[PDB]
Formats: sequence, structure tokens, C-alpha cells
Amino acid sequence: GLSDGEWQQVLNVWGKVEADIAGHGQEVLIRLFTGHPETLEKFDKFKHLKTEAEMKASEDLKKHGTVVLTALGGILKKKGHHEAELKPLAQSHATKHKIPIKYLEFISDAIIHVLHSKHPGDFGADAQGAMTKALELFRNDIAAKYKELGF
Repeated sequence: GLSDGEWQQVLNVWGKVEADIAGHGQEVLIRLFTGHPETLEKFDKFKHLKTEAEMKASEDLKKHGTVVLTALGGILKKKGHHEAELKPLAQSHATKHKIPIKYLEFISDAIIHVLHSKHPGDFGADAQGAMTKALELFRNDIAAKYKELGF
């Protein structure tokens, strides 16, 4: 449970994302891919990319970053009331793409990193705390369904 002041910081921060969704999207995935190359393996569409340069040039990659950040963006605006928006994602990532929870943690760290990088000194210590908390709630709720499903 984030406090109400906390959600407000989450959603204010995410305003910054929404002004350039595709740009943040791409950098998040890029940071994820170059930081944890095994994650590349989950994407047949992306397993071809070797170089950061290749990633940056890929318009598909930007597309997919937009998908991933709109989804998350939609979840966060539910302020924790995300059960329905969540079962789909959990059930598919666990038996289909077989995404370890670890990867959810990788992409969370990567959103944080991207935000500091795009917004140095506009991403305060409380906002950081709030965004981390939000990203933890989500992960923990996916983690619950994953246990249920035995992943």
C-alpha cells in the first residue's frame, strides 16, 4: 500500500514518461537488453540484435517499448487496484513466455535508471522511493499468481 501522497508522486513522475513514451520505452528495453542479455532470448523478434546501436535503430523495439510502458502505465493508474489488469499478464508470462519474476525486477531497476538518466535532478529521493514502491507492489502481486501457478 502506497500512501495517497505516494501514488500522487508515482503518477506525477509518470507524467514525464507519458510526454515521450516511445523514447522512455526504447531506453528501458535497451537498458534491459544490454544489462541482462539473457532477456533478449525471450524475444524471437529481438534475439537478432547484437549491438546497442542496432537496438537504438530498431523501430520495432521502440514500438514494443511503447506497448510495455502503456501497460505498466495503465496498471500504475489503478493505484494498486490492478487485480484484473494483472491476471492476464501474469498467466501469460508464467506458462507461455516463461518470464522469471527476476526479469520483472530487471525492468524495474531499468525504469529507475532511465528516469535518472533522462531527468537528472528532476527525479527526487521521495519520487524515487514512491516509484520503487509502486514497482514493488506490482512485482509482488505478479509474484503471488506465479506461486499459485507454480512458476
